[PDB]
Amino acid sequence: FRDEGRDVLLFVDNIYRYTLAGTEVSALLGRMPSAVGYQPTLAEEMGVLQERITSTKTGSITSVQAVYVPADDLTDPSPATTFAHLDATVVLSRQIASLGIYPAVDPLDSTSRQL
Amino acid sequence: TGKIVQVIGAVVDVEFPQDAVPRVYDALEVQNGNERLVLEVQQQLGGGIVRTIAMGSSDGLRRGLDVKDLEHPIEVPVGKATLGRIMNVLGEPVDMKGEIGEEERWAIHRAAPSYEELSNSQELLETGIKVIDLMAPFAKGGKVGLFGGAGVGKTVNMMELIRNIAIEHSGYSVFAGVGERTREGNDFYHEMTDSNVIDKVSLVYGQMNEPPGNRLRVALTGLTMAEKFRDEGRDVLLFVDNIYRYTLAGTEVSALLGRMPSAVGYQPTLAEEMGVLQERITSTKTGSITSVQAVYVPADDLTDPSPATTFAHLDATVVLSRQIASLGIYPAVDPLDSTSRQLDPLVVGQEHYDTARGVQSILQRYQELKDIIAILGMDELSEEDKLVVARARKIQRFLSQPFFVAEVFTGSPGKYVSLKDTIRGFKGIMEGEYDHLPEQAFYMVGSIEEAVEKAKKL
Amino acid sequence: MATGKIVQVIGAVVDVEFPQDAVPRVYDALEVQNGNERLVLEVQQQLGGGIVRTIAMGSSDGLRRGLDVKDLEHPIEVPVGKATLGRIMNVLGEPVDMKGEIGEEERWAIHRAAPSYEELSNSQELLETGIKVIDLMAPFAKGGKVGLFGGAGVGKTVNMMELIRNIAIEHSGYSVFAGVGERTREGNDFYHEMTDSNVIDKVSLVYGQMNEPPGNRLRVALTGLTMAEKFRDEGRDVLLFVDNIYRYTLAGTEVSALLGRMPSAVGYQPTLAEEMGVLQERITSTKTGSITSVQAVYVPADDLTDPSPATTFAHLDATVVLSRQIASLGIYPAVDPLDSTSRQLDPLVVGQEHYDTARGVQSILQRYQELKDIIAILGMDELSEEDKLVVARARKIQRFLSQPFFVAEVFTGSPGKYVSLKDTIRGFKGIMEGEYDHLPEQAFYMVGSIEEAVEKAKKL
Amino acid sequence: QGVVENLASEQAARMVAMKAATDNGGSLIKELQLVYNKARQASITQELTEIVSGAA
Amino acid sequence: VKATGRILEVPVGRGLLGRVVNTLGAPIDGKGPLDHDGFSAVEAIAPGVIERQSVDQPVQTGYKAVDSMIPIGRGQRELIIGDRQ
Amino acid sequence: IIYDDLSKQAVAYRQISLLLRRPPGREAFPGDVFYLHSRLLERAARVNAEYVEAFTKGEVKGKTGSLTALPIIETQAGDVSAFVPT
Amino acid sequence: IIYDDLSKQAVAYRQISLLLRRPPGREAFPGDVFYLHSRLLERAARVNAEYVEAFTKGEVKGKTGSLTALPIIETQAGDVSAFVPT
Ligand SMILES: Nc1ncnc2c1ncn2[C@@H]1O[C@H](COP(=O)(O)OP(=O)(O)OP(=O)(O)O)[C@@H](O)[C@H]1O
Ligand SMILES: Nc1ncnc2c1ncn2[C@@H]1O[C@H](COP(=O)(O)OP(=O)(O)O)[C@@H](O)[C@H]1O
Ligand SMILES: [Mg+2]
Repeated sequence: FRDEGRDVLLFVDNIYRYTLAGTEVSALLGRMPSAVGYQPTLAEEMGVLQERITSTKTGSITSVQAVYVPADDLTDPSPATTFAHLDATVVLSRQIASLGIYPAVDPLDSTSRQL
Repeated sequence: TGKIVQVIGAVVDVEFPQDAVPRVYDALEVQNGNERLVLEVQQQLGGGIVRTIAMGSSDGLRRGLDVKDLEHPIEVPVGKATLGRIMNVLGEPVDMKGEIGEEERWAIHRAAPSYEELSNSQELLETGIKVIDLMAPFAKGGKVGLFGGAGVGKTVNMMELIRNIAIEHSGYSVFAGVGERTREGNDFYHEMTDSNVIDKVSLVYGQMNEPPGNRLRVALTGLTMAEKFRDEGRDVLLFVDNIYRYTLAGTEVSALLGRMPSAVGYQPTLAEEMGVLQERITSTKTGSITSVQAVYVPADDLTDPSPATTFAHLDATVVLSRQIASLGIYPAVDPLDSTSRQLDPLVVGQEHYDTARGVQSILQRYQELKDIIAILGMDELSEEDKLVVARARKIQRFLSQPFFVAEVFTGSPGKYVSLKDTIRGFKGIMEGEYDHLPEQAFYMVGSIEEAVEKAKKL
Repeated sequence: MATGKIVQVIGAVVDVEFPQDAVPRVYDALEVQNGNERLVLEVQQQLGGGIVRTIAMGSSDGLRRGLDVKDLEHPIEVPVGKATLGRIMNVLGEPVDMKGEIGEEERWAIHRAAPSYEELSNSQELLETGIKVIDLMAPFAKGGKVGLFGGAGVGKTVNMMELIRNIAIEHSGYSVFAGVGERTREGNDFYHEMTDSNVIDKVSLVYGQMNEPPGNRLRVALTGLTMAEKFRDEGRDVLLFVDNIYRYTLAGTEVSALLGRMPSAVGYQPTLAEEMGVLQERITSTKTGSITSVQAVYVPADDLTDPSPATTFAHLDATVVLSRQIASLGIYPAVDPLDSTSRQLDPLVVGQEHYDTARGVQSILQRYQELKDIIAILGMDELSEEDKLVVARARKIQRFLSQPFFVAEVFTGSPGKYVSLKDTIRGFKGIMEGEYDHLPEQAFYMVGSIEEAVEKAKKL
Repeated sequence: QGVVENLASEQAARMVAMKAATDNGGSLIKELQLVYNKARQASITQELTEIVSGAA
Repeated sequence: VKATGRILEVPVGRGLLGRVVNTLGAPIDGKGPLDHDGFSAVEAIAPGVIERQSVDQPVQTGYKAVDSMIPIGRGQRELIIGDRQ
Repeated sequence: IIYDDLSKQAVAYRQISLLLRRPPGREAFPGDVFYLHSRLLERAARVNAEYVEAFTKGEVKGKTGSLTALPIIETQAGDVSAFVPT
Repeated sequence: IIYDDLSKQAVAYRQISLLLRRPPGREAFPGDVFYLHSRLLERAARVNAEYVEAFTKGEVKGKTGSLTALPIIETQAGDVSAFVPT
């Protein structure tokens, strides 16, 4: 659709389980495990996929992605690496959800480079 | 017929002809110099080679030694003959008396009883210990576990339970020393034989000086003897000095058997090994085995896989703790982790149930108040909170009790407390009848009356 | 004639193959003609079949898989003796300075066994530094290890230079500095500062830069150690300075990881304790000569239970702590007397008088540290006359701890002094027992001995 | 005069209580840090063991 | 060892209601053999997206906290999680 | 349907995997633990009447079949961060 | 008998066990560290006169031999709950 010249809306339900589907089969492929049991190729596997989602001069793709946060810890390598790929990051927090405020966006953590 | 090809610590590789390989749990015998050693098969490798565990010292074994294949598993004497004597893992006599005159020998690798063969009984059993039969009472025929770290009183508590639950039990009993101090076994033997109750207690000792093969299978042989006594229609009491050492022997052996390690350092078969050991120890419809087991937790870590996979196998778990012990409150039973399957109002009564739940509620609230007190002190609390602090401290002091078997370490005379007395005392404290007494009055006393008398002399 | 062939190159690890008669011993050294340069390999393991696994003591780039390797029969041998004084050298004993060839008469191997039980000194002795704070609060044992736990901004380099001068002049000994894996800029600056300070004449320097492969940084400490051992055999009492022992430990970890051995504890090498002991057990007093050592210590993540701090502390005999707070007051050397300790400070080791003097000083300063909080919160009107007297004597003691260094001549103009052990003990005994209560506190600042404090007070 | 004296007493009592709270807070810091250090060390050991064992 | 080319199948039917059975379909309650409506495969795949239907009917736990705050519907998947005992 | 302990199923599968010398992952559990639990749990569903009518070869019409699942998990000292509970 | 530091014997044995590629457990110590210390310490005991008489072949009669043993353990920051101390 982008190469036809149209403006496209792309919704991806979980980038996390793309990385996780990589992790399940990585060891069976003969690879040595990485820091937190991930595959050694996590960064490259993320990059090859996520650098295709761009707005070129012929057409534009606008994308919204849902990102799972294991154990509600933003320190994990998967959310950590996907933070570095996004224009705007709305950080939801389980603390604010448990307190009953909806949406559970953390106003201190959420930012955008268009601001 | 066969020959040894490898000797790696406790495990030995043996080669047999392609058509004469022993079965998975058969026993072999080898001549180590002038002495004979028994090996137990564990795995059949390819080409007629089998991995074995040495039931004795492995030093001095040259490769290229010939072995004899016995055509049966390890078999031990059982019954009336093994009733006043100390025995080894292989069923040999350990006391310097003569041979055991048995009519029958059973293989130690047997199958757990079937589902339709089981029996579940709600008939409650009483101990002289206050906290145990208040918080986590256990009935006849159910497994009791004593958790805790190092030097928190598991052995002393078990000795007290032996002394007290032998009062209302008439039949035979089996004691299994599994990887513990030789001195404790010696002292227990002399204590039993000086009270003339040695004619009913049967002893098996493989202690912490023994090689891994002996420690691993000693638990199984003790349980097997208990099976023989059970199936005569009797009710048996089975005491295990330490059930952690069984899994630890498995841990020491499993690496040399070629098994890739699981979480921490444990063998992949930890759950299955514990399940095989602890599921053939039950009360069937033709017998009953009441059992008390001590579970040593490593590094005071209750989240370790070895204790964590034992909590699901027990009817009454009692968790001793080091912090409670450091305060001098013996027995150091933690009442916020110890529970039982029999703590229900339909089986134990409503007054007992309510008293236990009230104790737990008060102590939980006290735990919550501790972190406020730590920073701010006691002054900033609400008056109700101060009341519950006072009553919780008094309850903690009242949980202690001077045992008869602990009279050496302390000097205080021992005490036996009935269930009615202890529920009356805790009910009285909970509703504030004894708010006028000092805390130290409740320390190391028996019934509440004794605490009042102590308060008179302060 | 070269008798070996390279068979593998993986990173900094080189495997070479020899005939079965000529297989090198474990720590032998081999040399290869890589490009136009000569590359030194240190053997680490004898695998089967005549293959030996080695670590390259230099850049591994450009090595082919068929190059001929020459087998030297000795381990790494470095020049030793008086010719090394004033020179900077690498791990292999070659000048990283540009002054020229080292005219040595003797070359020693860096690997050797520690002195035997029958070689140790028949008694235990104290070593004067001439610095009042150290000689009083944390005296060095002759042949003992000392840990410098200070940071930066405080005068670590100044203290090191002062000790080099004093060991050369007041005693008759030399010094060796081992730059174990540290920055090139700061090594250059240290060299020029010692040239300006006129102490370069009396120390020898071995640097292993951070940008060198892990084997170089691991072995540079042993190079400096063997030079110090030669000076010991001359009958001298030597000072060995280690720029950072933590870097030695960490380079050991890196080498172990490169060799592929399983890691222990918090990720350290399986042989951590042994390597530390091999380094430390050689720093002892012999029936003739001695090697005293000052070692800079960094604790990872401020964790005093971390295996590298825990292992290191088992070998330290004394601890010297440098404080920014003490430096801000202008007191130099900026040694905090409350955190610095030595296990020589016992009455039957140092003498009853010296011990009780040290106890008195430490307790008085502690009491002043508490009264300072009280005075800040309430005020000096609350104090009693006894309390006030304690405060005044504590101020005098704090100032009497300061001392002018010879290097401090250029920074202050003060000529610099050397205080004997009995002199400092007498001065602090006098201040504790009430004598000189009539002097002003500024009489004791940078004044050297107490007999010169009274002269300053005479002029003041 | 009674009221003024009681306010002086109040300030004295508050300063004593605050000093006690400060010392107790330092006490908790010096122990939570030990728990933290042991936790960090154990976590690093576990993860490294997983990596090395998973190399197989 | 012979290789019977069939995947693991288990007895299934209405006659299993009230029976205690092991993983392979063998009764262990001791109340006689089963009365099964044929066999079925243990390892099968789930219905697809087009074959689903939404959840709008309740199932009562009988408790108050659960049925009020955290309701369960017919077709739902609820995780009951906590410590031991 | 009640799965009284999914964690014990996971442990049994871990034992099978390690005895088979398959490569281990986080907390020694193999990576296909998620595949195990996912392909198990997604079998619990509600199916539309067209599916029921097609399966029963026309015998049952106008009814939606449904299966509700209640898996149970044991946490060790409340550590939600563990692999299997996550 | 006095053992100056059993914890550093444990360190030496850990080094030996890791150089032989034996998989370690808690705090990277080998699985048999407990056995090392158990068989070392259980050799200290008090023996009855019958054992001495059997051992000395009757040359020593009516006396009990004994071997008291006080080992030393170092613990970091003064906690007893560590693996080797426990
Ligand atoms: N009332 C008491 N109950 C239990 N132990 C007590 C009591 N009073 C004092 N102690 C002391 O507590 C010690 C711990 O006892 P015990 O050996 O049974 O503990 P444990 O948890 O079984 O330890 P281990 O597993 O190391 O043998 C006793 O040896 C004794 O010195
Ligand atoms: N005895 C002294 N007399 C005068 N100034 C001093 C003295 N000791 C330290 N200083 C001052 O403080 C600094 C100490 O830090 P320095 O040794 O330069 O740190 P580094 O060695 O890390 O560069 C000196 O450069 C000097 O400015
Ligand atoms: Mg005990």
